[PDB]
Amino acid sequence: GGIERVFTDKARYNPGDAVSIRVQAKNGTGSSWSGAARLEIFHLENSVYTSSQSLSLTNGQSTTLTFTWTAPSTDFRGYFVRIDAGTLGQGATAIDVSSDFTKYPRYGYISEFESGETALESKAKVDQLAQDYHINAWQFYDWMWRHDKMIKRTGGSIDSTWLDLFNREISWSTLQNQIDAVHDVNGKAMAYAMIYASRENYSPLGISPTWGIYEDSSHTNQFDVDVGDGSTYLYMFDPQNPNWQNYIHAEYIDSINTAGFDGIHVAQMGQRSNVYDYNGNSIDLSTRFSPFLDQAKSVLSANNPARDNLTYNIVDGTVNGWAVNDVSKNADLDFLYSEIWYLSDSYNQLKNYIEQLRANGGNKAVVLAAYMNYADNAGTRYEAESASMTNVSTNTNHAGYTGSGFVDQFASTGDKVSFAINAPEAGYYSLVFRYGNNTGANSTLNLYVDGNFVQKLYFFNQSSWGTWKHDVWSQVPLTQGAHTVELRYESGNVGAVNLDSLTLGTFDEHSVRLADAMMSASGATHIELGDDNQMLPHEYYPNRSKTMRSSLKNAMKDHYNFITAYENLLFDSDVVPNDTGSQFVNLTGVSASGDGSANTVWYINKRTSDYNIVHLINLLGNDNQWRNTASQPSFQTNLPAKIYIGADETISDVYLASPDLSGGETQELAFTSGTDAGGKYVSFTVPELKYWNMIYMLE
Ligand SMILES: OC[C@H]1O[C@H](OC[C@H]2O[C@H](OC[C@H]3O[C@H](OC[C@H]4O[C@@H](O)[C@H](O)[C@@H](O)[C@@H]4O)[C@H](O)[C@@H](O)[C@@H]3O)[C@H](O)[C@@H](O)[C@@H]2O)[C@H](O)[C@@H](O)[C@@H]1O
Ligand SMILES: [Ca+2]
Ligand code: NA
Repeated sequence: GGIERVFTDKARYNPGDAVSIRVQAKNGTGSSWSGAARLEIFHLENSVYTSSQSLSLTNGQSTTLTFTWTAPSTDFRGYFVRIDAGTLGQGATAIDVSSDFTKYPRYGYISEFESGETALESKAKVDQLAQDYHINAWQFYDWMWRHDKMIKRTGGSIDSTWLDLFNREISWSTLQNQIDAVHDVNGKAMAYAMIYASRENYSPLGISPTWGIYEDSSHTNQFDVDVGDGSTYLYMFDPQNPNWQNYIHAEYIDSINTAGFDGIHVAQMGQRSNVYDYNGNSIDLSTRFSPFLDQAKSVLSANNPARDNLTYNIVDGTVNGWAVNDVSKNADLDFLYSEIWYLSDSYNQLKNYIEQLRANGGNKAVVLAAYMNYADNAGTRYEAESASMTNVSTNTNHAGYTGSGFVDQFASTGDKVSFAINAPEAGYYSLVFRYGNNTGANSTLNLYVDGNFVQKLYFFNQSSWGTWKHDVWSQVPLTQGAHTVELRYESGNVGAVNLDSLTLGTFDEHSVRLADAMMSASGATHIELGDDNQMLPHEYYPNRSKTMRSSLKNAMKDHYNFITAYENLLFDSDVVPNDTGSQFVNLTGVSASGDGSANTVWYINKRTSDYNIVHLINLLGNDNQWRNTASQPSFQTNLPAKIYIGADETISDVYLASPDLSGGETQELAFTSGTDAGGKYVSFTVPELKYWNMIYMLE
């Protein structure tokens, strides 16, 4: 398919906006090509536009066609887009018509703001997410100077740079440029801010400890957060206290008006117990965010209804988890957001949590933060003891190492380890080192790639020498083919390490497709893409300890088209579970389950006013954790399926759309029904199941 890309200028359109569908093509079949480009746009199963254009290309040549469309007056509609060019190829994209991003958030992030970033580089990184995945809002992570003094001013004047709490340079022009670029794609820019945090030494800013929350009832220890340099701390505060609300809401408003943000992403540290105010009163923090969020929304909307967007992080998401009910039910948020840790590990546990959220929020959209392959050091491993070491030998004395051993006593000047690696395709590669360090402090080593120094690299001190870690990395660009990565213990390097391996930090395509399918099926979206086409590997968004390869980038384009086009079926306000009916799916040859059981095909049972919807999630040959890496599922071809229904439900037609299958185009299938011992049925053959099928049946 030498139809290379299909996309749109903007990332969400309004009803009646012009819409420019672009089509990048390129002939590479030896000799000229003449024919047409047949654009066809669907709403679920109904073609609603069709158009054609002449196209001829010599061998080798490229062009970009524009097709122009008018978004239909019906607000809040997702559309599939087909382009066919006969033997040249095909491609696809989706279009979302919504006056408001908060009905169908597709949430990304920006976390870098270097002053070396030209306005053009800024526009290019934003355009890529907008075009490839239809992002409609970006969370700006760690843009602020201080958590309690977000825009840094000298007098009245705004400082053109400032240093954030890990000492990064944040550039105001870069920041402003990004927000404009976001705004070009009719994007929205959400500002990160904590609900309760000041930085240290907050008194001369006129913040009062009397507004604080405390570990005890003598106001002797304020809750805090050691960021870990001995100076830099977050101190926590009472969200219901009016003076705190006043102080911090003011900086919220300052950010909207001064920086041009469209709303605020309010965060929190999560759960805390046996909590007191300054005066000594015991208080349940879990119920206290809703009042603050309510008042937040109220001043944001008075300040400016066009830029009054709001959400809150419900941290450690699970069914009836901490502050889960109070926030989701009573907090005046525009869409719900939750960071999942280790209390919803099964695909099913997580399906049930999203379900609770949708229920409690009145089917208002849910986004999850769920960092994939977090625990796992995934990607291609290059063993340190297979490699080329100057002045150091292998050992096997401390345990937990991988392959045959590791390199010891990387202690002394002129020590060296060199990895002869190969990079399948051009692009960014995460260099992830597994190490030991029990020196007593940080150890350092210098990182050379292809004879050039990249970085000094700090290895953290650990409990024992038997304690291995892989949380030291460097992202570097690479041409396809052989390359040399080496560490040198040079002059200025300190301490010592054991070295176990180099891994090319890579997200695992299989886990991720499944995790996303699961979430979208269940009714959610996943903040997972940001900056220059990075995927989110950690809670600290600037972490680049893992990269997607072309393969997963393709999968996500397919996926994000999918949850854009069929968004009315996944996320609309009347898309509810279809649970009360002993409902059952029968599959010939393969065992199924409705509770996401390892090594099965998981049917999930949802419905709307007009459609009966089954999702199938191929867990064949794979376990039931959502977060861990995975094997390629057992691909099923020509698969007989049987679906049961209520006696008052007759099926006009039956459709199956899947992102694993023709970019997610809908296909109609052959089917009749009858009746038998286990209720009234309907049946058909599933042509292919790979990762995720969305069967939707019109009634
Ligand atoms: O020390 C080495 C260490 O470096 C990196 O991790 C840095 C730390 O990341 C996080 O702390 C920074 C983070 O703290 C507050 O927000 C916390 C958290 O809030 C959640 O609501 C949100 O969803 C998260 O995205 C967010 O991180 C501040 O408000 C924020 O400004 C600040 O950025 C994390 O809490 C620490 O544990 C980390 O050390 C590397 O990524 C890490 O591997 C390494 O160990
Ligand atoms: Ca090893
Ligand atoms: Na898994």
